[PDB]
Amino acid sequence: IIRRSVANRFLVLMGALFLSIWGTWTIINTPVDALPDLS
Amino acid sequence: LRHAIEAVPSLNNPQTFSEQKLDEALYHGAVLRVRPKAMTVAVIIAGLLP
Amino acid sequence: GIAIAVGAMVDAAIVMIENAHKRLEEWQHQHPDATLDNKTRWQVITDASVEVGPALFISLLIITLSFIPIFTLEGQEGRLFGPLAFTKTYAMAGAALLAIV
Repeated sequence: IIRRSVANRFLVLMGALFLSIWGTWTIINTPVDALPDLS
Repeated sequence: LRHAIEAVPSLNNPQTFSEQKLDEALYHGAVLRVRPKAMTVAVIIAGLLP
Repeated sequence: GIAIAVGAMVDAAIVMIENAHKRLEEWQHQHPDATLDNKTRWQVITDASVEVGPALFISLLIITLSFIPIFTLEGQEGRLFGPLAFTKTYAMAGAALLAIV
């Protein structure tokens, strides 16, 4: 399975280069709070 | 160590009355792995300390 | 949940990294130094990753699944440890998918 991913080694980078840019975006946007509502 | 036991002493078992023989694989199964072993427990506990 | 999973998720990335070093340490003692290219170097990397690879994946895969039961928690206490269980599970399930790909 690992050997398939290394094949298209650019699709994993480009995929990754987005998983980080996009994630970073939705990280700075994620709403803040102190505790999960517990009530 | 289940790996180093199949590979090296597996062939060296037919001899009866020979335990000190096998211990070699066990000792080996504990040397190369420590560098990783320590290093995982190292981080597992390291980053779990803060 | 993330703060807890971090130490766990990096340690399963390194086990491959410290080892490939050793499968590159092997080719050293065996063959000539100062010369190697992609074919042999990426194969020894692929090789380095596959022998001790799945057991690390299963280790991480064993970690995420084992913790799941705290989802079983009820009422108030469950709402608390709910997100702690998700984020942990995602990070492990994250690094796991990361370690392979």
